[PDB]
Amino acid sequence: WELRSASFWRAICAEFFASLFYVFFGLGASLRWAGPLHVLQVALAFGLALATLVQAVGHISGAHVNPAVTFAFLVGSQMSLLRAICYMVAQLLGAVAGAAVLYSVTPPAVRGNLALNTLHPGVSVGQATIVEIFLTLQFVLCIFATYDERRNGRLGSVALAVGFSLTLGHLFGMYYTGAGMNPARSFAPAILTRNFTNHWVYWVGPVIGAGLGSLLYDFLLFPRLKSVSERLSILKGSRPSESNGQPEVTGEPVELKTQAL
Amino acid sequence: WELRSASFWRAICAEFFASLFYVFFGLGASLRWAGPLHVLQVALAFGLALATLVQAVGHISGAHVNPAVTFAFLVGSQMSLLRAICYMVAQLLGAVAGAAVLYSVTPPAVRGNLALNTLHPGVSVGQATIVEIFLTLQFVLCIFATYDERRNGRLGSVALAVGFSLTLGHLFGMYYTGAGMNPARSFAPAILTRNFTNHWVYWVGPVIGAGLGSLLYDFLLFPRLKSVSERLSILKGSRPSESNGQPEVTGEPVELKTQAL
Amino acid sequence: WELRSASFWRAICAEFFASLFYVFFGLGASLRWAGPLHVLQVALAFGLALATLVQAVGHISGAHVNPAVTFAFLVGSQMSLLRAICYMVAQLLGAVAGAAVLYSVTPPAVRGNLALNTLHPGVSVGQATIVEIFLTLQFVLCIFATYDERRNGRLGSVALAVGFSLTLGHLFGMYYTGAGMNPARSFAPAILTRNFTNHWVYWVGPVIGAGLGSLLYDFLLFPRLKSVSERLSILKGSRPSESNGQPEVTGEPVELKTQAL
Amino acid sequence: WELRSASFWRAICAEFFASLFYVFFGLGASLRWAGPLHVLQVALAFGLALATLVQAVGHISGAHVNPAVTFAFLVGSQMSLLRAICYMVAQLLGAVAGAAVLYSVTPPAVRGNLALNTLHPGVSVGQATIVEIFLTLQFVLCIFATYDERRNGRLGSVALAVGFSLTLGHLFGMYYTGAGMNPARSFAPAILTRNFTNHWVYWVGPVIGAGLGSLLYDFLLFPRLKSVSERLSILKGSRPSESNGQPEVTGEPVELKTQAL
Repeated sequence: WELRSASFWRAICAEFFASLFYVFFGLGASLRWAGPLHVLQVALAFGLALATLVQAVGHISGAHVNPAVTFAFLVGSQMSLLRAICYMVAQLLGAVAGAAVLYSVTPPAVRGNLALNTLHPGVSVGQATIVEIFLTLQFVLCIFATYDERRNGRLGSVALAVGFSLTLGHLFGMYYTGAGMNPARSFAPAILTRNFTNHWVYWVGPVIGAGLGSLLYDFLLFPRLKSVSERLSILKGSRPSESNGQPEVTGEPVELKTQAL
Repeated sequence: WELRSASFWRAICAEFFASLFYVFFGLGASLRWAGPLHVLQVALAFGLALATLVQAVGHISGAHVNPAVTFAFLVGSQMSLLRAICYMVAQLLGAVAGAAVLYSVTPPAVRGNLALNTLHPGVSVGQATIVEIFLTLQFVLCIFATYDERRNGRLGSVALAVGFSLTLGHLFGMYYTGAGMNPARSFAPAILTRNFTNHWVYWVGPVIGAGLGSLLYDFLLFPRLKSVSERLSILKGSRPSESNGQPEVTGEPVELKTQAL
Repeated sequence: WELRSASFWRAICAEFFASLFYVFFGLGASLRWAGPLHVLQVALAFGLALATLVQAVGHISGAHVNPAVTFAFLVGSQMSLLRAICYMVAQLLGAVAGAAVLYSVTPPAVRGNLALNTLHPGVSVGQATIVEIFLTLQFVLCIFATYDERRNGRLGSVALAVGFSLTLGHLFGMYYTGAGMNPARSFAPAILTRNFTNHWVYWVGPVIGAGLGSLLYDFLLFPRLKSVSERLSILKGSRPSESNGQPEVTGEPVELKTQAL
Repeated sequence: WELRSASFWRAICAEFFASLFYVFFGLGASLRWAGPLHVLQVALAFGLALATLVQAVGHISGAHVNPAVTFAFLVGSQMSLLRAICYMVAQLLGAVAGAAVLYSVTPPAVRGNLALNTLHPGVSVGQATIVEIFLTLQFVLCIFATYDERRNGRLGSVALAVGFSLTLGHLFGMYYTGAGMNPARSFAPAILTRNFTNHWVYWVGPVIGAGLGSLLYDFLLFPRLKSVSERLSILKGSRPSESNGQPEVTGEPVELKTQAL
């Protein structure tokens, strides 16, 4: 995108529709009460909603459908600061819309608080934030590892892997925090029910967890060594042509710094 | 099929048997009452019935086993108007038979209304139609994306993806409309119980949803640009030989229109 | 096997251990009462036991672990009459052992009738046999289609496909017949509890269903055309060397019959 | 590792974090009571936790996250005595930490005994040990078969296969022993609750089962013939350079023993 990338705006639309669908189906399947089979069912719904959407638009935008996941990819230097923000914008509006459309087609009484992420009475906000961190951490770690082109021919469906990771996060987390693992998914129910009690947990946990996962993977487990050069050349895009010059100032690592950053 | 395509009639048989099996097992596993674990179980049964059948005959006919899905592929210009109708005919008779055979081997009292798709009292037919649309939309979107030859080597089983998409549709939709997502599957229980109350919902929602999914994908997310030429040459078949002429009137894009449509 | 096939006896051992494990875990997870979540759990246990075993020994023996499945492969002309019988022998003793070892480590009271396949009071033995036929039919059809080397690169795990097919059979069938789909699995509980009431259903249904699936696939859906020559040369083995002769009586389709069957 | 293997210490970190996550999520999802849906949920949680972690770090360390599994690979001669011990050390501390972090963020009353593996009153410790053996045996067998580079292109995700094998172990075993299948996972709850009643079962069963699986596979089902030479050269590492000599004492199988072990 400094020339004819409709395959940037298609991805933005992907993230928008996938987030609407993700939230619409995730929240919709969470309406009511109950954890025994309630948890299993909601865990599977979110997991399968993600696996479905990652198959649907994973090849088009990477299927982030999650600000925390996009953030993970930003600090991981795999997308530009521009795409990230557009992705999150699309995801936030996408979620709100799905939550909206969900509200419009769902009978009251069943609506409840639209599956608003909520902490368990006996769980402090600090504990809940650590939980949300671990949930998103294993989640992002699974995303990075499975999206990683440098590995496996025995991966199977990465869409399912990621989805089942989300399911795992719910199977464990719902009892604690209803499992947010996704700012956008927590936001949607929040802004429509005018209730931001403890909402900070659902942005901070996933974001930190997402950051730790990106870190844990890229800077330790399976390093994806990138020089500050490429890193910066990533959160800004524009690569690698357009410049002027027949031989062009580009060559010979002679300590002359780098012939411009 | 203007010469020796038994691999058109084999596919028709595939769609017929798969629809019988699909409906037979889906309806059969839905007999009774209950949603908590009822939903999880029925959602999985349909999902696994589809994943099973898509593995079984997906390579033979594409495993549509769903008029709405076939319709999706028609407006998507991936099959002829002839195949589509034959597919739907096979699917409708296939479903009815499965529902029939199901009735014949199932004890009354347990038969109920043969898992007839039904709306929830607090859900208007308009809301129910929007639900059925979203259900089929994410469903078809998953089918198009996963069937798309232009993508992934990390897809895993597309049969499972599609099946789990169907499961997702049920995990969410059953509470609202019992989740139709398939005219044929709704039809079968309908024509055998002589009850078409709200049946319009189960044809309109999936069909519109299927149409929106085909559109959303082909004309936006991952465009499959086809000229009106090929499009029309698709819903009619007959390609590309038989014509007469040594050099044959075929060549030079000189604005002469197209040397016949 | 008319020279140094330890890779025939390894497969026999595979079928023996897999059947012991299959029955041991399937029956073990079925002990108790309950269908709501009972069915879901037992359906998954068998399905995952199979998917596990098909991954474990599928490359070694094809992981039949089921007389009906082996029978399916026999009439399908994919194995010799010798292997089939040895397979079934291994599977029958394998099952009995697993059921045995299961009994030995399971507390009474919980033992019940060792998950003996049983018909539902309101289900006639004729209806139950048709159910068992459809269960095994979709099952075998999934096995043939997924084992078929002539297809898909988007199959994902065929072990899971097959396993989930088994799960589907249970999700539907357990309420009717407890879902046998496997003579050996029905036999084991039978011979150890000295109860063969309706046992005929559990041999006849799967066998006929297995036969119909093999047929439905090979002689209709995706034909695997084999001349009576190869067919017979299959249920007898011994191919294709050993004969004597420099030019050897083998050649020229001149209607001379076939230079010996 | 007698030169610059950070890709030995990265794997150790992998095993450490994966074990923390594995135990953290497995134990966390097991807190409470109930088996009907309790079992299904806990079986899935562990299974999906493993499938997730095997995707996450399977390409980095083989994702053992289980002393018994590592032991299996040791006697299977696929890792050095050095790696094995470091792996188990990382797994044991990893588990304890996860159990620790779990305790710190979980409300009391819900903490119980931190999902300590426990035998069923009517199950003798001898029976329980045989159960744990079969659980780990089918588990390890699935791991060996699916990790085996010498097979399948239809494997799908080996991470899911392995995970579902673990789920199967739980679906069956939880009623008997709560299903340990992993010393580290049993240890963590044990050392933090100061309760080692019957703990011997949870080391002995998996270890023996793991040993039998490694054996059953490597020395029978699909032999991986290795000469005592390579075997020993494996549990010690250091291969194959560093030696001195232009032609070097290496060659001609003339019965001279082997030119040094």
